[PDB]
Amino acid sequence: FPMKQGVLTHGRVRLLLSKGHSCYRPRRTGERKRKSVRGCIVDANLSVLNLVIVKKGEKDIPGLTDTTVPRRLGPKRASRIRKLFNLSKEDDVRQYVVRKPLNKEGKKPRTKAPKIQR
Amino acid sequence: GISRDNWHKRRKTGGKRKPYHKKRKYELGRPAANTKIGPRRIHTVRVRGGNKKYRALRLDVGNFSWGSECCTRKTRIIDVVYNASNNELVRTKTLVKNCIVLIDSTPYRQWYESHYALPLGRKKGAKLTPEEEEILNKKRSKKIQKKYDERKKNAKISSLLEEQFQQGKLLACIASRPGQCGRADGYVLEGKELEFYLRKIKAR
RNA sequence: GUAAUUGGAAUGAGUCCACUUUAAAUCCUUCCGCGAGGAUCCAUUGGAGGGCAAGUCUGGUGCCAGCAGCCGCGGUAAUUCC
RNA sequence: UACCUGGUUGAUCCUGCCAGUAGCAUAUGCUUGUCUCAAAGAUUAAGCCAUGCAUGUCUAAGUACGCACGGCCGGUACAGUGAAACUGCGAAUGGCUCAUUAAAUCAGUUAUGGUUCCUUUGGUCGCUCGCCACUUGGAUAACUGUGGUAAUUCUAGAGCUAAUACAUGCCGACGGGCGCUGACCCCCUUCGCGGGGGGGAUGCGUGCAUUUAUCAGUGGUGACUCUAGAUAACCUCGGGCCGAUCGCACGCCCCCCGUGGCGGCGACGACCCAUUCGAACGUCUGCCCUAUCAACUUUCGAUGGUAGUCGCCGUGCCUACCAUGGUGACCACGGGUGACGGGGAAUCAGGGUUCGAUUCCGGAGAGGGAGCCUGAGAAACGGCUACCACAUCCAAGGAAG
Repeated sequence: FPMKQGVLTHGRVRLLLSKGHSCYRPRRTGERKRKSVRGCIVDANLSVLNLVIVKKGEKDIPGLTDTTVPRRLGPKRASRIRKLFNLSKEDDVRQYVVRKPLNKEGKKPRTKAPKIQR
Repeated sequence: GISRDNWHKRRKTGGKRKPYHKKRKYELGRPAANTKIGPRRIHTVRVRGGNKKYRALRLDVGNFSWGSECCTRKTRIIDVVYNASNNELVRTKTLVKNCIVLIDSTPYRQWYESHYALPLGRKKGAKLTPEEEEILNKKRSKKIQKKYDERKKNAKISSLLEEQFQQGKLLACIASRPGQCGRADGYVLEGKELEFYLRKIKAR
């Protein structure tokens, strides 16, 4: 049973959960359900805890802070591509949309670009 | 889950009637709003038809009317002074429909003086020199002085009514339904209706 | 009606190809092929004293066994049982 | 077909019941070749359920950057097919059941001289004078990569990416006009007077719907506190509207001018009015047996009055304060029902008697009660939550009925 922000009581309790809290995916609209979830205080009673770096210091740990994974889907709406490339005004956004290569071995090497919104 | 239907009432002769259906959804639960005086807390409840009524937890001002001069303004609500239904709802300052409320008099004063150019709210004198001295003389023109001397037939106030213009706090009667519309509107007492509510509140 | 001999441009129940039917099928209809003399290709359920249409035929039992909605029938010749 | 026959006696005439007689509807017994229709776990158990299922959904038109397919038709936003996911709409219908319920359900009734109600259908959507508008902002799913448990349609973290999701917000119409105010009009009678009007120097308010108050009296109903009008104002931050939406054929003016302006059929929307489908709650009249059920209701709402609280609205519907009432031998009240109501069904001189769980309509309930979410519509059960009853898996920690 996963953890939950705001329970503040170590161990496992049961919560009545609607759409939008956490830890619960509702199956029809308005369906609430009572489920058991774990507190936000950590103990030695976990099977795995999830852990996120906010700052890099000393050196390169192998497999974790190296070999940069490329961001393969860039912007789609016509406002964050204007916020990314710092286009001042009317600089033909259709020219500057990120075009991804597609690399099947049985086909000729395609490239593919999204649509544009707004 | 409190119902408001008739099938749980005893019948006219005095017979118990055994219920034939469960309590439905179209006799809806009824928590009261208990509107009192403070800063603006309004809640919304969706009702049948998808509509909304604004139940008003905590109200500050009102939209009280005057009728005889046709002067309706906002005004802040001083206090709750009388209630015909329950006497317990005036020790806790609860705003219901027909409760006798207490409002101040500063928009009515700055209307009445700005329309007739007479003093109003002043009984002793020697204090109105900074702003209330100029408002009625103003160095008007001639025909303006002609059309404002002829309003000296309707500028009377009944003696019970200008008394509460002096000490600042008019007593008004709410006509809106707060907790049901979200506003606390109404009208100011005057005349035989004021004298009726004067004799009630004093004699308590 | 005994009792037949027969047979005849008689036929189905059944058996079984082909269409039709239907979403696809099966039925029903349509039509090859076979298919009737104890046509053994077999009609049953109840009754037979009265009410109430039909036996005082024969054997068996002897107030027993049983029948009979009701009256009643049976004790050694029962139109009423088996 | 308005119909009778046998049995008390030694015989008779009667009363009286028993038996016979004919339907139809349940069950069974023996029997059963053909063919058209066809009832069918209602009565007792509204007992209990293994397993499988019975509610999902894409157009030309909300959102594809899945290589999963396509001619990647050539160096560019997308020739389209498209899985998935978000979004929207349905799941409140249909189906089954007859346990409850006796005035309850139910049935009938109500010229320029001036340049409550999603939907559907029909309306209305430049009526408002107020440094992005050639398009504003943020987040998330499918996806990718790491996982946790014995387990379930369980899900966590990390990184992307969209809208008709969730918000923010303007130009235009826009030239103005009305109402209230208001530094200059003299020409009126300035005679010392009292002056009679038009103009503006100023600053507010202006539509639709909501809330409240007042005045007057477009079109209607035996009937309105109706509709429409006018004034004074309000306008809830879980904030009322006044298109930051998607296809299709493309054109017209191109004179500011080869970069701009103007246009047709739609599709989704959208406060309100009407309509449609209803729903809700009232009026009048109508029901089986029972007195070995004659007084009942009223602390605890019983009948009414006043003021309100909530409710979609009327109402003791609920509360506060009052009045002491309402009902009854014309059967109240209590109890029973092997009571779901009706359209109907068997019977048949007329008059009646009996049946109606059962395909049509209405109602009620989804093991028994109770409470809610979402939605236009549910107190929903092939939706949730809790107790009671029964029952499922387990690695014993928990999961799902």
